[PDB]
Amino acid sequence: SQPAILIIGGAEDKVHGREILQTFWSRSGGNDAIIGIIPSASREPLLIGERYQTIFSDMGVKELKVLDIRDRAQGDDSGYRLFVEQCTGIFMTGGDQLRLCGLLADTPLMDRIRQRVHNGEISLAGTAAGAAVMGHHMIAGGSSGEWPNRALVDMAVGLGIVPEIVVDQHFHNRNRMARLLSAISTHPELLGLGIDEDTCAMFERDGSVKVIGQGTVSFVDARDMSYTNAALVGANAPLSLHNLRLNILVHGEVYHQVKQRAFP
Amino acid sequence: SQPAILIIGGAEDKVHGREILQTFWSRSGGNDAIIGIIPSASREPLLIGERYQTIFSDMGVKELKVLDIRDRAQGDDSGYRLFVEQCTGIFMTGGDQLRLCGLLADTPLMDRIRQRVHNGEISLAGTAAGAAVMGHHMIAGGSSGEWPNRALVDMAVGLGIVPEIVVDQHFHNRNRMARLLSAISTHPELLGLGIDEDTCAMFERDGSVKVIGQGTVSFVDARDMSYTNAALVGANAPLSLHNLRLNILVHGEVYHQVKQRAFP
Amino acid sequence: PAILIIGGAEDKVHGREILQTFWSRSGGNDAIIGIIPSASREPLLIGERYQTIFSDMGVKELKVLDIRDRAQGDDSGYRLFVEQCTGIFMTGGDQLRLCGLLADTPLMDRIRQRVHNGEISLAGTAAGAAVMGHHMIAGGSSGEWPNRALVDMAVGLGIVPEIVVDQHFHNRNRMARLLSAISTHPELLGLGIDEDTCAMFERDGSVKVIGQGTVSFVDARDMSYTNAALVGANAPLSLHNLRLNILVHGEVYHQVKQRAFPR
Amino acid sequence: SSQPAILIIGGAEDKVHGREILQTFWSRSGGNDAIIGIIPSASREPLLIGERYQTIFSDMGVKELKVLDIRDRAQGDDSGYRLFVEQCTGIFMTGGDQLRLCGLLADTPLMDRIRQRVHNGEISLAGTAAGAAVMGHHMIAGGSSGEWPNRALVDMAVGLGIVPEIVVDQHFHNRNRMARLLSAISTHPELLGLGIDEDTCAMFERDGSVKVIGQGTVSFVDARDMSYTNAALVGANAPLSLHNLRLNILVHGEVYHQVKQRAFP
Amino acid sequence: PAILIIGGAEDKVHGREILQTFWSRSGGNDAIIGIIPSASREPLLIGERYQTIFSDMGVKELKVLDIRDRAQGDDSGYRLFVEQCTGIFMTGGDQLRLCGLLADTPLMDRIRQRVHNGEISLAGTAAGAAVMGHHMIAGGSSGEWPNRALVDMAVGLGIVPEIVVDQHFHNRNRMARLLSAISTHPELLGLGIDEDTCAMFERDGSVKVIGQGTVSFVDARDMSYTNAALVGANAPLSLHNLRLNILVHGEVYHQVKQRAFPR
Amino acid sequence: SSQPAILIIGGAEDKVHGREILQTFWSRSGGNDAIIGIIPSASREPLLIGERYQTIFSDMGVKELKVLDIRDRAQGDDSGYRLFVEQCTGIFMTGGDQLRLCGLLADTPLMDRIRQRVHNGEISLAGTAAGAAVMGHHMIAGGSSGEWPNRALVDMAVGLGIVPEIVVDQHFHNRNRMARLLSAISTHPELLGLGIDEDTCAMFERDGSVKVIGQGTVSFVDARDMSYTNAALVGANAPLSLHNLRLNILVHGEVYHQVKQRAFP
Repeated sequence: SQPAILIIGGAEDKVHGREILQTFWSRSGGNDAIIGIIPSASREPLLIGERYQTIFSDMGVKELKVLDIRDRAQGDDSGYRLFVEQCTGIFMTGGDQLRLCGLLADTPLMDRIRQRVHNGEISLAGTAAGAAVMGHHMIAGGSSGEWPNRALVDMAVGLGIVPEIVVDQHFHNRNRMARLLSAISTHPELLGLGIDEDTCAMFERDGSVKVIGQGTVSFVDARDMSYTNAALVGANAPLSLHNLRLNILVHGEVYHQVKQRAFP
Repeated sequence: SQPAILIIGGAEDKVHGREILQTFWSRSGGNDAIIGIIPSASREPLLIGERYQTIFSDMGVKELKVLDIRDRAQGDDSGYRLFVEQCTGIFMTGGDQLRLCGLLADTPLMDRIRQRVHNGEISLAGTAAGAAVMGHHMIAGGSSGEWPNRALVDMAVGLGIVPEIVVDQHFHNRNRMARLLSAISTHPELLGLGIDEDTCAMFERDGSVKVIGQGTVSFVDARDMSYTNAALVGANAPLSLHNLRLNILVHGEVYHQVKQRAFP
Repeated sequence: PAILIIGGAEDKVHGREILQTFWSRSGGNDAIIGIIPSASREPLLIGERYQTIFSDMGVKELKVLDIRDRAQGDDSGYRLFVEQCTGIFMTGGDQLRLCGLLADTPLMDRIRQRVHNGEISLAGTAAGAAVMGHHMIAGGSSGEWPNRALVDMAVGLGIVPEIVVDQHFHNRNRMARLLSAISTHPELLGLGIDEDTCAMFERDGSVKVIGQGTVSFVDARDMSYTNAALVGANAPLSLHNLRLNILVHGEVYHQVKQRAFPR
Repeated sequence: SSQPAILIIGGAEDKVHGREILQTFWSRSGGNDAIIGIIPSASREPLLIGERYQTIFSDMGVKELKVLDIRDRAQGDDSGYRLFVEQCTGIFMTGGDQLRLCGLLADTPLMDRIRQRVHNGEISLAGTAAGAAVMGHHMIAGGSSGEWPNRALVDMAVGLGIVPEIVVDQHFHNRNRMARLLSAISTHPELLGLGIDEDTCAMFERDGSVKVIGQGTVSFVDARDMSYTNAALVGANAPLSLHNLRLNILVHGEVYHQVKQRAFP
Repeated sequence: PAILIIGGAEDKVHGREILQTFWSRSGGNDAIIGIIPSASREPLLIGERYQTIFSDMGVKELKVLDIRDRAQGDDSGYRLFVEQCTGIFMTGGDQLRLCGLLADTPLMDRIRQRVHNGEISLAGTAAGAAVMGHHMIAGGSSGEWPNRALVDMAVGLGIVPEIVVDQHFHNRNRMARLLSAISTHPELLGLGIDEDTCAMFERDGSVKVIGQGTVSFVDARDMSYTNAALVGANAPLSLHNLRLNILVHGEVYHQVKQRAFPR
Repeated sequence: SSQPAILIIGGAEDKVHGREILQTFWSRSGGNDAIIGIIPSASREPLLIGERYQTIFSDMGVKELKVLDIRDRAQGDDSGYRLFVEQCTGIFMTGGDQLRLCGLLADTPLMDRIRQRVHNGEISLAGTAAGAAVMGHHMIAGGSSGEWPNRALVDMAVGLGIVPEIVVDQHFHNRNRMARLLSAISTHPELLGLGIDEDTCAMFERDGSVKVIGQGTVSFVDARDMSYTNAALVGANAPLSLHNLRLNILVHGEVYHQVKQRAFP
């Protein structure tokens, strides 16, 4: 029941065993959990907030609240501030990652959530857009069907929960490898995580990353790159990336951030 | 003008500078070239054979012949045998790689082409389906939009021109990374080459691979893999692949097969 | 930063003027406030009440320092919070309970030090006000002339050692027990603080009165005579040449000048 | 001593044991030679309360007693009662309700003559409880406890003006009456406040000294050097401020000197 | 494997019986055939002609060993091909040219050795037939009685040292020059091979005749008398007790038995 | 020697220098005593060719010459010519065309008597070129060179049967006639083939010996011990096989002995 950060690739199971959502429930304190749901990424926040309210209520918790922030000023809310002081876990729904950042970045309520996560007090999960915002550097958009090039990926600032990574989501399902490689070419100091649908990278306080769920997490590491043309070529030109390390993990496998290596 | 093997990712430039096709022309002896065109992969062999006949004729060569093999028995042709004894280069067009192998594998005419290539006497190029057949192990088909799994990729036997590799083609254009990773999981001894449209991996006799053209070649190396679940899981289950080496190269860059490393 | 000594039953519903002042002096939106509900036998309920009020005003961080045994006075987590905080709020309940739990603990030593050094604000209401002096009124009745047996004297937390505090003062007719306390310790300035009233001690030595009622400053430092040394504990006390200043909202008692000023 | 005095008694005085306060009034009225009038007008049971004090003073031994049972203001004209006042050596005003006592006695010929004979030093005067409350010109007629000082807390009225420079409160600490006395002083700061406990007495001597006798305390509340009050600025229900008050709490044997404005052990 | 000695102008258009026999004895579809056009002053054209014929029949590999200077007899690439081949075909042209280019070269030493060891087949037509003996007819006319001056004797490649070959034999009336040669070397069996005819030497010592015309076996090994030692080069030669066998397609001359057999 | 003989001359014999062959015929015909008949019937210029040999033999010195100019087969009945044949010591048959010579002379009384007188050893007989070709019973009348042996190569006909056991060819090596002689022998293997060069002679002596005289060679082609031929099996244009032939090529001074079937130096 140790607090953790769950980075979920979207379209997670809401109907069957709900393994990823049950893990967030357990790491939030299970029957003792006080869980806040942030549906700000969505233009249907009532429907999506109610969906997760029903799921976590059915699992059994102490308290639930939808933190239904629709305008930056709605973060300035007495009940939401109190709830964040009391909570054991926060869940960020899908939608649009630029909308979620637009509404929550550089707000006192999000600064307090981030502080409580960084201090090891509460769990945080984000799915789809809620996963995309985890890095300092965020993939806000970008196509498939192209070789890697700077113009392929739309880069933005995320919420900086895990500043050393760049997240992509619905990863193999939407063929997003080239846009993630294009992001890593821009920021080769960052470990890239490409997270499939109904798959999760769970960050633990000891530096380990545990993979949970149906698909894969791709760890794309350019920290030992021998050469790139990135400095030499135009925005639409193909990128070269030499000596990348790739680790494709499934459920139960671990990537250790200190060791910079994966384990079965 | 040293003979080489050109593995072309499909949809190569036939109209503008024709850089890849001009390289094959030059490595076949230029104005002295005697070039055979094999359009067997295609169900429109007359049209596709004539297209390349016109291109190489315009560049200026000594002789051209379309080796229009449409049934296995049509390989048993006096003129085609003579031409293969005389030729300096062979070009295999696109179409369907299973059709091309169906018609040419385990035939004396293809055995003689392969011998003359292996002995360093003639150049060989293949585009699209003509690239796919270069390995001993061939990707005959497979979808995108999935995490890597054995069932994603259709494996077959190719013509074994370069037995140590597995080729994929139209690679980033058709989002084929997952099917190539699935192929390499099946055969981790083989270096995977994912070749984009209008891009070429040119194999030289010294072991170097020179990249030419518009896009990228992805070298996917599982020879130092630390772990895979491949032995443990079902045909439709996601594959894990730990400690892969990835090199994404562009025009002018080299992968050295002996050194197992890329250079700018 | 300031020390707010609050007479109990402060407004938690309307303008909340006294609690808003503590909020402001603790850094307002940037405040990091610890709530000590140790005086109370319902610490969860009373800690949640002030968590709700300070969250409504808006602060950076809150912690309920729920000390229920003296061993929690050694607790590294609570002691770490005290190093990080900008304000500490001590709730009502029973002042002997609060002192029993917190006095002569590392946690309270550091609260007292950070208050004395002018690093953090401190507020206490009701029992939390009573503990501010070195000498504390722990109990006592009304309806009697001043006599030592009327007042239960104890040791407080020594935040403001030169005063003796009484609280719910006119509301519970506590003047005679405060006079009885001052007879025991005439070197100490007596402060009798009404319900929903506050004596706010500033770093310049001024004491500003805030709220609904009065603060009574009872000064025996120039007393000409008392019978206190001569008489038993149940005997009436005489106290000659006391100075009394009764102050309302906006008025100031200056500790250096030993005199009061209108707004 | 048998020198006439004014005894201002805080109520519930000892009627059973040593009766020290009542014996002092007896002594200052001439002891065995005393001619004492009892005014029970404050009481709605004047017969019972008048008889109670008649029995006490008779037991001590006096020359003559009379209950001056005034029940209508017009009876302050009565020749019989006015004759007795010319003959008496002491007057005792019992407890009850101070507004009733003032209603019946103030600005009557009978009370004008008592006041004159007291001011001329011819007779002693004692009042207990309501009988104490009427001693000033300004009188506390009522008021609660359990509040901060405010003008609405205290019911001010006109007393008999025996000692015009003071305002008396009675049962003082026993009924927690300090806030109502402070409320009275706020708008009469020229007057010395005397808060007199049960079974305690402030005995005004002819030289200006005030001797405290009895079980409890007398509180002298002096706002004559007050530096500030908000009294003129605020409404009747608002809290009062009073800056630079002098307080003297005295016990048996101690003296407040009215000329010196100071207390002595 | 066999040695095909072909009398020139062999059928290249119809049944190609002689060339198909060489193809078969070289391994047919598995044959690795070298073509030596060195006898010819048009080596490219004649090498291409046989490349076309053998490609039409279908073989594994062809190489034209285009030796135009004796230095190419040292060439490692041609010498490597000779180690790998299953058959060698020597075209027409001029037999002195062919010997000038190939005799006493490492390349021809290894061809001769691999033929002698029974590893490869060898065929020669016209000039390529003439070079098969150690003693070679390089030239000479017709229309004369036998005399030494009629025939130009030279050294051949010594593939079949016990014979002397003549070619286009009856077509160009070459009997008198062959008799003149045998007078010089009566230990040697003379073979006069007609156009589009072949003497095929088998490893068992049999010689099978294939094709359109005749092979004349002219045997002076039992000669009773000749004037050859006594007379000048322009004098008529006498040759007594010669044995002559004229063979056609399907017939056999057995070298061990020294006699001919019908089909 | 002056012993009668049969001289079979291969054509183009020396008419200018030593005339060795023609001098041998002169000597064997009786030299200065010779009575020589010349048959120019093979020639279409019989006068010119007859006169040429008349001049040569006259220059050597003889008793009598006559040109037997037969131009029609009926003139083989002529009394004058038949008388001369009874008187003569030698007959010389000139060149021309062997079919013409046989047409005119064969199975005539004149030639029957010449043949009889030759067989009885009374006269010498010489023939050159066409005159040589007619000596056998079987005659080569024509045929080309430049081909392998085949029956169509040679034109076979009937000769005068002077020496029935041989088949003669003439101008032999000079006109490359070996293949046509082999073609003739293939289907008459009982006959000894004699291929006689220009200015060479096979001189048949009465004892069976054949002496070679002159410039070139005589080829004796003997298929009497032939082990096989395909001649009976194949068409006229097909190549002939001939196994186990014996060949003897003789020069001036050498002898072929017909009884021994062997040559001598």
